[PDB]
Formats: sequence, C-alpha cells, structure tokens
Amino acid sequence: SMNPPPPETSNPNKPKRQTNQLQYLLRVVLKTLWKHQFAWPFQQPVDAVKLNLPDYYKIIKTPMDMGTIKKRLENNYYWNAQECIQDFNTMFTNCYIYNKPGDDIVLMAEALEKLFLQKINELPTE
Ligand SMILES: CC(=O)c1c(C)[nH]c(-c2csc(N3CCNCC3)n2)c1CCC(C)C
Repeated sequence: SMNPPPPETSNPNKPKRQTNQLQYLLRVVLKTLWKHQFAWPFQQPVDAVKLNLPDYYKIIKTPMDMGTIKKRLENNYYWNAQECIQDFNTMFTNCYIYNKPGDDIVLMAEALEKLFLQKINELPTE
C-alpha cells in the first residue's frame, strides 16, 4: 500500500498575504481546534497504510488535515481567509464522505466543526 504525497504547504510562485482574518484563523480558529481532545485524528494526513484503509485515497481525492492547514498558516501560504476556510471545510467533508454516520471519527469531526463554526462567526472585518 502507498500514501500519496501530502498537500503542498509552500509554493514560491503562489502569491501570499498576511491579513487580520488569516491571523485570526491561526491564533483563534486553528489554535482552538488543535488543542481539543478530539484533534488527534486530524493533526496530520491520513496514513492509509498504517490504518489499513487502502480505499481511503480512492474515495478522497482532495485530502486535507489540520497539520497541513497549520503549516500553510505559519508559512503565509494563503492569499485570503476563504482559501483557509475552504481547507477546514474540505477536511470535515472528507470525514463525512468516507465514514459512516455515528462513527466515532464522525462524532469527533462534528465536535471540531461546531467549534470552527462558533469561531468563524466572529471572523473580524478586513
Ligand atoms: C477515515 C478518517 O476520516 C480518519 C481521519 C480523518 N483520521 C483518522 C485517524 C486515526 S488515527 C490517525 N492519525 C493520523 C496521523 N497521525 C497519527 C494518528 N488518523 C481516520 C481513520 C478512522 C477510522 C476509519 C480508522
């Protein structure tokens, strides 16, 4: 079995910015989810080899995880907050696509997503 290359976290020819919204996404949103008791399955790319999930990357073609998001934020990879919000939403959606309703992993994603929504509700104006 093989894992794919992880999502990129640096791309020198991609234009980058540091906005107050992106700062909030790191200092408030990511930090809140990262410290949560249910964060651990989401802190690095899914290791389909070790988890014995050979179909994971057959079903999930746009993988995303908080380790990737954290590095993107720390490296100022994004142009705007919407790009980063999309990454969080991709991460949650992938979990719901792959897994079964009520699975532990889905309950974990739901708990993190609730906090995400609470924090994004107060995203500052630019
Ligand atoms: C399939 C799924 O949606 C999953 C997601 C987002 N995460 C995990 C998971 C478990 S353990 C771990 N890591 C990652 C990297 N660092 C080591 C610990 N990730 C899964 C598998 C759940 C179940 C189907 C076996």
